Amino acid sequence: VTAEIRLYITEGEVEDYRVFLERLEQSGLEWRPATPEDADAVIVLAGLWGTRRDEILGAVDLARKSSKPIITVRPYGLENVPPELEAVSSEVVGWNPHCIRDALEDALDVI
Repeated sequence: VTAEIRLYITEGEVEDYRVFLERLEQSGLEWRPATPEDADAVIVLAGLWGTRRDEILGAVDLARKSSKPIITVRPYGLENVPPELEAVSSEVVGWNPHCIRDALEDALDVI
């Protein structure tokens, strides 16, 4: 069967970005790298907020014209996300397998 979903992740340089890729792999669910213009789920890491905030900003603008599928993932625990994401954010999760699953099936049921 081909139930894979269209996901997208931002580019980072911290080691948390790699550890995240491995976890998603252990998930087992099928996922494919879709462009940021036609993506169904955009998992953005809040760890690159004090580094590539100018880049993430763009991903948001484009997301404001595609259902705004922007999900914020808490940082490994170095700081705290500001009140500027929960405002234009559609879903927010942390380092959990069930949490990411709730925000995923959320993009499916579009009412």
